[PDB]
Amino acid sequence: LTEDQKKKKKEIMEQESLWKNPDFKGYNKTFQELHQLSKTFANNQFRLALSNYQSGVNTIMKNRDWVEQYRKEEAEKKRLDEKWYWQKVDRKAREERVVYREKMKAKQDALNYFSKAINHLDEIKNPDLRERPEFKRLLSDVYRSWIMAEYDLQNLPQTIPILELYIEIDDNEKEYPAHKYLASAYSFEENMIKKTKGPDDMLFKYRYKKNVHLLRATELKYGKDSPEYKHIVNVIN
Amino acid sequence: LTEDQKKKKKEIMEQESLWKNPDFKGYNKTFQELHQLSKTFANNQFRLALSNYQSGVNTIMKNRDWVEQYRKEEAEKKRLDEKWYWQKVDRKAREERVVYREKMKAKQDALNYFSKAINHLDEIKNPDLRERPEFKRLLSDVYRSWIMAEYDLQNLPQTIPILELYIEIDDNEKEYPAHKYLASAYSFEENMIKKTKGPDDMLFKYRYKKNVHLLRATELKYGKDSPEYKHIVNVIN
Amino acid sequence: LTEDQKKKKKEIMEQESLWKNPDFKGYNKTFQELHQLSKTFANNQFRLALSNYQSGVNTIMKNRDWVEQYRKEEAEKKRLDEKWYWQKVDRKAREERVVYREKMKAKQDALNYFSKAINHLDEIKNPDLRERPEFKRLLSDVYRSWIMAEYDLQNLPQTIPILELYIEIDDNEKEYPAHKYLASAYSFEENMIKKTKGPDDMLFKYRYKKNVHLLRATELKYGKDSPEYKHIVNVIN
Amino acid sequence: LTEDQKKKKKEIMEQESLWKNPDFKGYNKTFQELHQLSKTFANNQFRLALSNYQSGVNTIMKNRDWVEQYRKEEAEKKRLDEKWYWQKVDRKAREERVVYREKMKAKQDALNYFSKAINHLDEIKNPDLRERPEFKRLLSDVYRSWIMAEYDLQNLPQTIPILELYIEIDDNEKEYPAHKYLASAYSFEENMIKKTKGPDDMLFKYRYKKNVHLLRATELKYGKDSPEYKHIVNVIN
Repeated sequence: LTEDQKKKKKEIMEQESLWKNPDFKGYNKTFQELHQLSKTFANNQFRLALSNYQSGVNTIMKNRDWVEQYRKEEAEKKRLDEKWYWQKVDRKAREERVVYREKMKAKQDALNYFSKAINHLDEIKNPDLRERPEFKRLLSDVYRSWIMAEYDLQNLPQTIPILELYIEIDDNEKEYPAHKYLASAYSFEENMIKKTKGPDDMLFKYRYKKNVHLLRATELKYGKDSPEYKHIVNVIN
Repeated sequence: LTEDQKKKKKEIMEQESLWKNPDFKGYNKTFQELHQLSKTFANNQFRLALSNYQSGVNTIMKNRDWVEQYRKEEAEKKRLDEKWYWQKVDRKAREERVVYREKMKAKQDALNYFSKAINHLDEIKNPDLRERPEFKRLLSDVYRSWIMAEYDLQNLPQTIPILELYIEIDDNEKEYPAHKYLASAYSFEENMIKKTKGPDDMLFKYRYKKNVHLLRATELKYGKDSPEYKHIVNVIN
Repeated sequence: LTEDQKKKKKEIMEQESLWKNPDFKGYNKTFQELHQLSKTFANNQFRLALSNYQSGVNTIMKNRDWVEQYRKEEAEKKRLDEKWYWQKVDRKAREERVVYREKMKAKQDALNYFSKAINHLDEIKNPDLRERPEFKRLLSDVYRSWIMAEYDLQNLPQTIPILELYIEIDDNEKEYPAHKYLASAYSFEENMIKKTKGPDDMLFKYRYKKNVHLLRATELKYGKDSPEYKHIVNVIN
Repeated sequence: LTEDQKKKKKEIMEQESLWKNPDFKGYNKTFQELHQLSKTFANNQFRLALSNYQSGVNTIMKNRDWVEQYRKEEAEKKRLDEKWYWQKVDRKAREERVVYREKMKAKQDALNYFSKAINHLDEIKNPDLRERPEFKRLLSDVYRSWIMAEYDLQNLPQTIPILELYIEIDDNEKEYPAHKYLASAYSFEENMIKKTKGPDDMLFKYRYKKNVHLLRATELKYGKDSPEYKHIVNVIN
């Protein structure tokens, strides 16, 4: 239990908290912090980027309520034409499709707002302003919400370019969850190549990039030359 | 409200009760009645057929308990690796497959016992004994449980020969549910032909047989020259 | 279907929407509107009252998430010591008490913030500022959230002074839900007097005030000299 | 792991299986065994006692289906008048009371049949016939179902005379669950005395009898001079 290992355990928990599924307490904390950063930044394009990012998260939060209400309404129905096991299976499959289609619509609306937030941050041309902690914090939040919205619906290939942009920001590369999700997203791509009998150069590329992020995630949370890091190094070597 | 129409409404309800999903009260009533009929019949092959039929229904009843217990056990688990919507969908799909596989195993065991019940009734060669009400009652119960087990798992083509044997017994042809299930089973076959671009002679045969049973089911529960019977006749004509 | 009757049906729906249980879409709409009114008002005490009101609603919204998460955690447990019906009853009664105690704690925190919002509005002494639409809108929202928090936990007597202050604001007296909840709250008090064999002057007072608000709620949504209004007048007369 | 300790672990599991909540597989096994014992016994009073015992268990089994169907029907209703937390609490409390009242009715009908089973066994006067394994097996099954029906509804004092009659039969005194339930039932009585400030002679009697059965249950499943038996002896000493 070194000063650095205690700092590690606390930091991994703080990083896991950062990547937590959105809820009310987290929404309130995020937007209270972002609105103060907007006041300190006093930049019109940042204000417009924040407004779009907030609308995008609001789309997600509204959809979370829609799904609970829809499931409640479906549970409260009497099913007179459900004598057979296959009928109840079919009905649950139709309900799951309605939920999936509404979540896809909410994700599309949310990504349109995130894309607009990015368009406003692209308008901040001054390199000194782009290096500001306020700028990097909002950019990280937009990308993280974007990655999570795609990941939730199993759009793992779509998360890869966003996660790669995210890890380039400040010290985001030291984030164990960013590496864990990147590793899984590359794994999905490797598996898609193996399943579709795709080209070997792509298989090896995806396998390599999965291993890079799997090794980095292990190193970050367990440390270099620990039983977890040494083990992953041995299988790859 | 004629003497015959009052007799019709009461009879359709009694027929719907006959085709009800198996529960404890129905099981107890069925086997108490069958065991008394076995005593009156005093025939060793009937006794052995009844024992196999009972074992087959017992398989079904035991499986009903297994499914409720399995669903209860699955609901009582903490899911630490279920952050994403697609993960919960996948997990529910795995649970539904375990349920489907166990129901298929119970159906196979139940049909093996029903087949053995039929083998023992086939050993009763004396034509006077085969015409006995006890014989026809057990034969109807075996076929009805067999049809229902297949129908529950969406094995509608498999129900067709069994339903056709069932309706030949005594006055079973006057049963609205037997015609309703036959009509749906022929409809499934017609739809399979249309979906697989099968031969026209089969399409027309299945369409015709669906219409025969749809018309008969309507005639039986609503009566000839009623607004329901006249309507179905017009669409077919 | 007169111009006024069409205006009535639309208005009752808008009033029912105003008194709807809090959800994310409603929270977002309320605080986006209140924050713009704060900008137009440009008053420091209004800003502080709005901040306290928002913290109070946030307490309620956070508690809604806490309850769903608690119920989920309780459902996901295996109960090895629950062989008997009375054990499952007792366990559900303990879960309901934990929920009730947490909701009472959240209500107490929310009412402390609403009380602080009212303290800041009490600091706005200028009679011209107290007559502003921004002032009356925030005051109505604070009282309505306060009434609803108390009503949710069955604190109906506590809602009476708040509902009476609420109906005095602008045209809030024309609100069918305000009269409906007042009528029920007075009914609870009348029933408490009858149950505790309380004094007749209190029984008659509560009965009268229940009737006043029951009659007003009927008049507002069905109109004067309609089959609903005429009926209530006849029973009271 | 001695020959006796392996015999102990297997036997405690067989005893726990004997006291398991009734389900279809257990019902089928019990009545198939009892009907064969009836054939070997060839006694008319035993046949009538078995018929009453079966009707009593059937009452219980039918009620298990009734409760699941009632809960299903209640879950499938839309509740338009359930805006408030207290309304949903009240509604669930009304549902629990309907379930409790139906279970009490089924228990009363089941105990009337068990009492009739006992009346028929009381008619078997020949001491040689009363010592028969068939007689003792049916008597144990009647008492065990009777105890369990009472225990399920928290009628623990009512179970005490039945458990005391049960443990007198053959080697039923070697049954760990019989002692465990007796200990809990005496504990309930001790707690009722402490709660109602009842007489000390009753408190000490119930405390003593609770300890007798708690010590015996420990001795039976863990063995004499084991860490579990030695411990319970020390607290009592």
